[PDB]
Amino acid sequence: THIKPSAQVVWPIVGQEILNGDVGGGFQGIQITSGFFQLWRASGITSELQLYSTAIGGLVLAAACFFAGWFHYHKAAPKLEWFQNVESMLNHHLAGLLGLGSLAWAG
Amino acid sequence: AHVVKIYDTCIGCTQCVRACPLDVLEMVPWDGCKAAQMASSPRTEDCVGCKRCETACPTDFLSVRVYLGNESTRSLGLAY
Amino acid sequence: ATEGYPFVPPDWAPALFVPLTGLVLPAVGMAWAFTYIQKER
Amino acid sequence: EIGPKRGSLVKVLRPESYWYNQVGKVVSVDQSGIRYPVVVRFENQNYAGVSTNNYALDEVTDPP
Amino acid sequence: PWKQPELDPDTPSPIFGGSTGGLLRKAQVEEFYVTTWESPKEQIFEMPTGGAAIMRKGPNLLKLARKEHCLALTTQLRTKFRMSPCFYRVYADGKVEYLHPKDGVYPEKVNAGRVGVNQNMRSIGKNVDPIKVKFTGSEPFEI
Amino acid sequence: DIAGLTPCSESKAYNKLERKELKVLDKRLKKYEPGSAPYLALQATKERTENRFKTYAKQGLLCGNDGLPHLISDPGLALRFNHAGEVFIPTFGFLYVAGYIGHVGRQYIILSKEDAKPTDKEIILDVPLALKLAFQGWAWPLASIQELRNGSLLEKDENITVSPR
Amino acid sequence: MKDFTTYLSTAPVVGLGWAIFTSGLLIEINRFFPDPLVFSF
Amino acid sequence: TKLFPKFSQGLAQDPSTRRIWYGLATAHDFESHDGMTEENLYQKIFASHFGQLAIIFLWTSGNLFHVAWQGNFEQWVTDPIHVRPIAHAIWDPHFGQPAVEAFTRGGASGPVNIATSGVYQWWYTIGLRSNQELYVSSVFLALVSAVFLFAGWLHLQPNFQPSLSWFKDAESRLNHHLAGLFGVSSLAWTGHLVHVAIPESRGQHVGWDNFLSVLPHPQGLTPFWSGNWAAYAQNPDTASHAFGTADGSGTAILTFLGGFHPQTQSLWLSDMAHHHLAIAVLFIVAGHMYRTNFGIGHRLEAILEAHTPPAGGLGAGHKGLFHTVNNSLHFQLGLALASVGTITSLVAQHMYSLPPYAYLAVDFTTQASLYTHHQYIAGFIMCGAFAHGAIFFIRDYDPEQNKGNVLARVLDHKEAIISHLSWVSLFLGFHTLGLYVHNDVVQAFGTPEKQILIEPVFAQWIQAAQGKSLYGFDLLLASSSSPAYSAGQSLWLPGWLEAINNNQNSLFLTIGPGDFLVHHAIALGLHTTTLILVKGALDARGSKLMPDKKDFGYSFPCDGPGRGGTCDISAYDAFYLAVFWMLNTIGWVTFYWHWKHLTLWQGNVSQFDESSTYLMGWLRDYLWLNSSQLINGYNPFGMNSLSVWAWTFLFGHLVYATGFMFLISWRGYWQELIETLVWAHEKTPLANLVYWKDKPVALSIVQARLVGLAHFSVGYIFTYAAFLIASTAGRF
Ligand code: CLA
Ligand code: CLA
Ligand code: CLA
Ligand code: CLA
Ligand code: CLA
Ligand code: CLA
Ligand SMILES: CC1=C(/C=C/C(C)=C/C=C/C(C)=C/C=C/C=C(C)/C=C/C=C(C)/C=C/C2=C(C)CCCC2(C)C)C(C)(C)CCC1
Ligand code: SF4
Ligand code: SF4
Repeated sequence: THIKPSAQVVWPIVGQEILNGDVGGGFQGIQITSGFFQLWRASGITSELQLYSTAIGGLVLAAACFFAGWFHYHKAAPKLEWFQNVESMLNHHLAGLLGLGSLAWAG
Repeated sequence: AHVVKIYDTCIGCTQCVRACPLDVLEMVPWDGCKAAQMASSPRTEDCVGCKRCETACPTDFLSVRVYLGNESTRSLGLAY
Repeated sequence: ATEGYPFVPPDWAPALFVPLTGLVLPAVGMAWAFTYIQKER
Repeated sequence: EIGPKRGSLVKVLRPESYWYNQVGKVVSVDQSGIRYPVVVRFENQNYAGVSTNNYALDEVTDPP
Repeated sequence: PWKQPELDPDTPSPIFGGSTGGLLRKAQVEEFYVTTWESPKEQIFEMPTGGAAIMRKGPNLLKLARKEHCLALTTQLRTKFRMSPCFYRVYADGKVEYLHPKDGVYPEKVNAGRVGVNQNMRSIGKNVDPIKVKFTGSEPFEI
Repeated sequence: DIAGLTPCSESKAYNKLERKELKVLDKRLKKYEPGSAPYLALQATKERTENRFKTYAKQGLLCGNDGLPHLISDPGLALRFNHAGEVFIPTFGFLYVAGYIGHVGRQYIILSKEDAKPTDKEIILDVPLALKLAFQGWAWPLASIQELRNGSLLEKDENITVSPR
Repeated sequence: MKDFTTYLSTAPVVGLGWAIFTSGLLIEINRFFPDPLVFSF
Repeated sequence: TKLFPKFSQGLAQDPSTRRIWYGLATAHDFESHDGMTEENLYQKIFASHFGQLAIIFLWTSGNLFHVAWQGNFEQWVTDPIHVRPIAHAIWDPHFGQPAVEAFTRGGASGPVNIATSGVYQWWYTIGLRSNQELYVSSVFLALVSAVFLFAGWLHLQPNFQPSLSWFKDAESRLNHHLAGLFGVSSLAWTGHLVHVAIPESRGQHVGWDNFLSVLPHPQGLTPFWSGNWAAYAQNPDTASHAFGTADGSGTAILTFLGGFHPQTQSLWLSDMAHHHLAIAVLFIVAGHMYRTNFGIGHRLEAILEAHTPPAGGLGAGHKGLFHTVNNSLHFQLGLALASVGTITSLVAQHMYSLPPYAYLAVDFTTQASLYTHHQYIAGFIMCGAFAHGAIFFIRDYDPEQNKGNVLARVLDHKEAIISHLSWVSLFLGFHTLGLYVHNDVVQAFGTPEKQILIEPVFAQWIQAAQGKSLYGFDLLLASSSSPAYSAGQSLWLPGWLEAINNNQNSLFLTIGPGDFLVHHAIALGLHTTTLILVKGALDARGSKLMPDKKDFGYSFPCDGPGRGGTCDISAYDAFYLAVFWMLNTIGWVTFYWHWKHLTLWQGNVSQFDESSTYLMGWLRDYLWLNSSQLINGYNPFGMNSLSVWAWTFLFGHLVYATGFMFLISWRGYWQELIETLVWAHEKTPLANLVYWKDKPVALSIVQARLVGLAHFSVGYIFTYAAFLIASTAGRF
């Protein structure tokens, strides 16, 4: 209630030291507006170590997704009938994606 | 209506008459080109001035020229 | 009057002249122009 | 026979042409006596996108 | 063509529902256009002003408000089913005009039977300046 | 003391602006402990501000009625009075680089136009030749002068596309 | 490497290499030297 | 077939709504009218010029009548510094009870409108004192307007219609207009000044009853017939002189003191008296130059053909140009509009610095409105000059008539001129925006000393050359040893130096780096507008994209989507895009004038000096600080006198927004929307009985550009006029 959120720190290169505003808590930087501190307080997150672990896991999953795109195009590309299975796509993205994510977040 | 004129630079590619969706242009025999064809515009009063023939014209400059002015009930593309 | 002979208009003239040129003269203008445009030869 | 040599570079002096005061390569010259028998090809396209055009005998000269 | 054909009111029409795109009051006070084609079977075509309709096996009749609609339908039919159709023009007083195949061989051909019209033997850009034709009533390209 | 402008060293408004900046910078110093990284950054900012205010003074700089330094643009007036460093030498400093860029671009344009299908060289650059011209453009004015003199810089209008008016 | 270095000589050699070089160059002049106004060497 | 476009039979055959708009738009384009010759065209232009003269005289007669009727001219005469001018009374039946109560300004009874046109100061300076004289002026100007009406009708009947060659008589026209329209007209004006205004400023009423009984100078024309012209400049008005009474006055009719009146802050009456007398004499002398029926004189064709420099400097020189200017009416129109716009700019730049009317400088809002009005008028007139020059180039330019002359040679290297204009415009804009953004982001970082403040040494050097001793440049006219100061040291130097060394007036204000930066912005706007207008004029008849532009008329929409796309390819669209740049440029010059003068009047010139450098300071201290009183015209708490200006402000915003409506969207989507509306009207009950006679058709592309430009311009003008007069009238 007294310390403004801040998650972007500018460099002291040219006149930007005035942009590192006194957001409180012995810290200076850009007062952020995305509400990420509120989200990281909703999901139980205490230290910056857990944020570091989340960042590393996100980078790993991003590399996995890029490798998945490369594989699913260049290496093993699905046929047209695979994409035309609309019922399977709807079932797997209703029960699987949305429902499994909702259950995992509830847990 | 509008004025559509065809100059002697035409070489008879007979594609300006395909690009015109109003049957304004026609192909007549000629002797000034290798293809022995020349664009002619008998139904000039039916033209709206869409300049599709000028787009389809390959000669530089354009053999078929369309000049705007004196709009009518057929040159304005009016169905009402 | 002391040389009011370059005739001074009355102090009630706006009440007659403003609606005359705001309501009647535009009406005559629209009617005359609309008769002009829709005239076949 | 009546025009420039095939494959020789010529200069176009037609004012309304896109290639006025430009150099083009002759690809064919018609011998049937037509209005614009000289056919040339230009390395740069016009605004319409074409690269070839036809000119008369008096509209082509040897560039210096 | 060899003989100019007259349109027949007895030819049927393709099956189509009510479309708001179609004939207007201009079809009454002014001229309107009628397209005629012969089909070997029942096919589905898209109207230039509406949705999709099924043509009849044989002669067909379509009434369109503009000549551009008729030629768009003609080009669509020629590209799709090589129909080679023809369209007319019916005036308000009942006069029927023949427009598209005047020679019967389409504007793409020549037929060696049509004269040159609105053709300038001079080059484009060799026209005189507007000062030379000022106060004359004739444009430089109209010479 | 030209154009009614006092020197920056002997200007009261310049010192007023300096002490106002020092005051507003020291206002933020009271909210951090002296052994903190934001305190170190603010101290570095204050040191940079003091160094800038010191170096702008006694450097042939003038300011008038506002405390903000002014620049003298007329050459000659920047020569007899010590003001050439404002715009006189940096004009040639910019012009050298501008002619460098133009000359290396011109060299690449000529050396690419003499190659088969030369339109691809603009989207597909070559690095060795462009770097060779990049390190050969130091003497751009001499090359430009000699090319103007021999006539290869310009081209005959006869060979230039001209609007047909 | 031939196919890769043919791609690397397209748009990023002029859009990224020049941009990064000229930028970071100018950043380091503006960093190591303070903000100048008069060219007094 | 209709008959509303009687001038255009083809337009009357148009069955759509486009016929009305095109007939209104091509109303006075006589060169494109059906079946019209040159002589009838010239006679029609003569009658039209008579009509505009009658309209102008009727309008100024109405101004006199309304000021004499509902104004406070007598109260303004008694107290000019306190009593405000009144333009006309307000009779709006939609007004509320507070609205009537909030517009009885100037010590009036009913709702009145405060006059900022400057006619009160002008009429007080020229000797008009009572509303009786203004009434007589109004009725006389109405009479001469009727005379011009009858004369315009007179030169349309047979045996009275002038021939074509009468209009083409150039030498006699120039002789007569320069001798009488300028010379003897200025002589009559300085005679009126000496007879009426000089005694009326010294408590001596001169009217029609007694001007033959009073004498303008105590010597009485003896100096004029003799040589002793210095008797007129013997006893001028002293410094402690009142413009209404004869307190400390003198008997002088022609004097050259210079400077300003110490009380009225305006130029001396004897100064402008000798000015108009000298101008009259010089113009009458210059009016006896060109060749007429007598054996002496100058021939314009001979001078044009003779001025061909040797060695082919200009090729054929000005050979063949006399027939080019005489035959082409658009050339003469463009030259006249160019000179008129340039001299309107000169009038705007010289009125505020040298006020010729008593107590005009005290009225700040009036001076601001006058400057803004005449500057926008000048910009529009210059845009019209370049547009009509383009019309000359495409319509009636004959290259074989003048081969190798200056015109054909300029058209030959038109690409070089356009490219160099593009270079200077691009360079000015690049570096001006670069320095503005640099200074603005430097001021953002809390270090305003790092901004680039290039001192305007050139213009300050010029000001010191004119006698301004503030900058310390001891040049000529500022040092006592210079010959320019010694020459005229006893003529007008003590007045001019006293007026130019006083910073309270607007004569040669002190200029800082922000002044120089906004001057460069002004030069950028002028250069870019010149670039686009020049490129449109030179490419009006031919281009590499379209060589046959001369065959398509001056105002045609496009050539189609072929050859890449040819939208806005005509010179008409070049003018249409140039009007935006003209509006932006005059907006820049008026922003500069208004902010500098507002900071001068409020006394904080340092605020403008330290705030005009960066654009954020410009915005905050001009468009935000000065708009506080404007938008408080009608609060929910209450309404004041500035309620009309806030409504006009939002009105101009709305009209500018409708200009955007016509400008962004283009015709072709509106045609389908209108077609759907046509189907809606044709296929509904109780409304298909009512049917249009003109077919509804969307606005043409040229028409779309015209209406978008028109809405944009009127909205621009109205919102800026509202803001300017509200910010200058809210405080003073
Ligand atoms: C053309 C210049 C001009 C303009 C813009 C105005 C503007 C105004 N006048 Mg004024 N007026 C003028 C000239 C003008 N006047 C002249 C010359 C006279 C003396 C004959 C008057 C006599 C007059 C009276 C008596 C009254 C106004 C009023 C008004 C206001 C309401 C508008 C109105 O009713 O029109 C005025 C309508 C009239 C019929 C009078 C004008 C007669 C015209 C000028 C003669 C016709 C000339 C020509 C054929 C048509 C002119 C159009 C032309 C400009 C294109 C408005 C502020 C009224 C008001 O409330 O005062 C503020 C009012 O009561 N006017
Ligand atoms: C001492 C020798 C001398 C000199 C210096 C001149 C000088 C001049 N004479 Mg000449 N003259 C001389 C002897 C001389 N004269 C003699 C002995 C005779 C015989 C009696 C003449 C007869 C003569 C005639 C008959 C004429 C001249 C003219 C001229 C002028 C133009 C010359 C020219 O070709 O245009 C200069 C050459 C050009 C190619 C013009 C280029 C202009 C560029 C393109 C414009 C650049 C615009 C630029 C953007 C502006 C930027 C400004 C910025 C604020 C934006 C020039 C001032 C002409 C004149 O009166 O014009 C004023 C003319 O008609 N002369
Ligand atoms: C306020 C808005 C605005 C601005 C800034 C411009 C700016 C410009 N217009 Mg204009 N224009 C505008 C509104 C505007 N226009 C409108 C509303 C119209 C009516 C349609 C026109 C009509 C118009 C015409 C008809 C013409 C221009 C021309 C020009 C140029 C004039 C040359 C100049 O001054 O130097 C340059 C001025 C600048 C402001 C430079 C802008 C570029 C800066 C440096 C940023 C560059 C990118 C930056 C480094 C960041 C990189 C990353 C980023 C790209 C993502 C310039 C590019 C003329 C032209 O282009 O010919 C030379 C021209 O003929 N304009
Ligand atoms: C229950 C099974 C399941 C799940 C969970 C998903 C999940 C997803 N699919 Mg789907 N899909 C499925 C089965 C499934 N799919 C089936 C059976 C078919 C064929 C009928 C398809 C066909 C299909 C198409 C055609 C497309 C998708 C896409 C997507 C993504 C949508 C983007 C989104 O909402 O952001 C949610 C994003 C995240 C949660 C980020 C994490 C993503 C992780 C790494 C994915 C893990 C789920 C995966 C099924 C695990 C097994 C893969 C295994 C081989 C390693 C999402 C990741 C879109 C896509 O390409 O994105 C990949 C897309 O266009 N799906
Ligand atoms: C290096 C190539 C090059 C050269 C020598 C020129 C030279 C010229 N141009 Mg051109 N220009 C170029 C590239 C170039 N231009 C590019 C890429 C563009 C597109 C953005 C333009 C757009 C342009 C316009 C719109 C105008 C000019 C104008 C001019 C003239 C004024 C000088 C100037 O600084 O203009 C200013 C030039 C610019 C603002 C363009 C800057 C773009 C960068 C710096 C070019 C990058 C090229 C690259 C570094 C070369 C590759 C190097 C090689 C080793 C690989 C001059 C004839 C003006 C004119 O006609 O005056 C006579 C004019 O109005 N130019
Ligand atoms: C005294 C100078 C003068 C003269 C004699 C002419 C005369 C002519 N010009 Mg020129 N012109 C002038 C000034 C002048 N104009 C100015 C100042 C401009 C710049 C704005 C132009 C721009 C211009 C262009 C671009 C063109 C002409 C054309 C014409 C011709 C017919 C125009 C006409 O009457 O249409 C009558 C027009 C109308 C009745 C429309 C009036 C709508 C106005 C202009 C918009 C005003 C905005 C708004 C609605 C005003 C009311 C505000 C509201 C709140 C009350 C004629 C040869 C045209 C031509 O030669 O044809 C090819 C042409 O293309 N001129
Ligand atoms: C398009 C065209 C046109 C138009 C144009 C224009 C519109 C222009 C304008 C122009 C302009 C607008 C110009 C201006 C100019 C100016 C000047 C040229 C000035 C000068 C000045 C001076 C020379 C001064 C001097 C002085 C004195 C006297 C005093 C003080 C000092 C001094 C020394 C400064 C025309 C019609 C022809 C036709 C063709 C085409
Ligand atoms: S498109 Fe042009 S060149 Fe081709 S056949 Fe038609 S008129 Fe001739
Ligand atoms: S403008 Fe259109 S309708 Fe007219 S002749 Fe050309 S292609 Fe046909």
